[PDB]
Amino acid sequence: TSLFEPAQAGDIALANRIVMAPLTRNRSPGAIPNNLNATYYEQRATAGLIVTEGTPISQQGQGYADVPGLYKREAIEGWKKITDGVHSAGGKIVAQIWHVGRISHTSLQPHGGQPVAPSAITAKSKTYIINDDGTGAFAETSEPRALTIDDIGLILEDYRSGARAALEAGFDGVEIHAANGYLIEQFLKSSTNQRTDDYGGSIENRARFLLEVVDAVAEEIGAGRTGIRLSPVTPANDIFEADPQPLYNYVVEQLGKRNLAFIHVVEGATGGPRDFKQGDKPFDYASFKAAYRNAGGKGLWIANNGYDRQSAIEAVESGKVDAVAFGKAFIANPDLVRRLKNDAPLNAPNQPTFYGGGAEGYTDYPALAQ
Ligand SMILES: Cc1cc2nc3c(=O)[nH]c(=O)nc-3n(C[C@H](O)[C@H](O)[C@H](O)COP(=O)(O)O)c2cc1C
Ligand SMILES: O=Cc1ccc(O)cc1
Repeated sequence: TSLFEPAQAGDIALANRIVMAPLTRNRSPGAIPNNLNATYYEQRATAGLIVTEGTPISQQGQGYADVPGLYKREAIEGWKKITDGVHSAGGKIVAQIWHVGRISHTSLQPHGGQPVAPSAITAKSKTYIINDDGTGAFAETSEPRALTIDDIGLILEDYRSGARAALEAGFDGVEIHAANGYLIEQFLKSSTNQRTDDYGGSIENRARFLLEVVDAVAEEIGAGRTGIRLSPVTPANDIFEADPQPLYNYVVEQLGKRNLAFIHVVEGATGGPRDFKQGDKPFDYASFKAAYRNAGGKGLWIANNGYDRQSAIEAVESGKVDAVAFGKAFIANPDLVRRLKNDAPLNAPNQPTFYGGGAEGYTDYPALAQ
């Protein structure tokens, strides 16, 4: 199996196994994708699969400024232009449906309310907010409110609508964002979940919310078009779990029963060391993937974090992974696939232009000279 050869992820056919990782860019003010966003995605449409930046299912689920959502009619219309452009270049694309949970700020919340979370525990994290004078800034996340079961019922509805919106927007499917210390992970991990109801305590209970979201999304659009991103040991957004193995093995066992399109795994600290660990024992990725496969899981296995060309080729050849997702490399390289194919040099990413702004450091990264 080669990195550059076609794959299948549920009902979604991919021209190759080079994937564009989801990348929050904060360039859709008013939660609506614009013409510049459409250009940015079109440039990268040679990717076998594009996973969009995080796109929240609600304003409640928004944690960062100028992030395109799926809850406005105008946003749906804006995404349709993005998906039409990607498809015209023969690409494929899935929306990363998002809910940030406690990673948010009152200024972004409806009614300036408290961000929502399974337990009222404030993250020591930061979000990207825009001042009235336009300047972007990083600010401490706000105090969260503990969700009730009714709140949870409402969020589940927002997922159904979100998924429905993505289909209406012309997306090939969705990736459920269950990674990087956001809402779903907040339920999953012990440092964020101190609930005493059916959503707290045991592994089964902590995974309950994740599985409801998956079942809700898949019911709406098809299991064959539903994927999910996981990050077993990431320290992103002040989150921690002492026993990731039993928890995460149990999760993929359940996902293995659900005929999903893909499992997308952040290996290690998100944007950090691949060999990061939480708790006493190092995470066992082979045992993890085995739990998925052994439960019957046929989803395409997409791995991410700190991969380069050679390691990506070897990862796929060995059969450890089915496909590789690149984040920063795809920021810097619209034509990343061609460059990898021909082993051409790669542009360096400009970290100061990751978030907010305009075309600079977004749509002005050069393609190869041809
Ligand atoms: C600017 C930037 C924005 C990101 N936004 C998201 C996001 O919205 N959702 C997500 O799941 N991961 C996001 N990530 C994480 C990446 O998808 C990926 O996990 C990380 O960049 C490590 O991959 P890499 O070594 O290929 O760059 C973001 C990373 C960067 C650098
Ligand atoms: O802005 C960085 C970022 C990283 C991971 C996510 O899941 C979302 C945003």
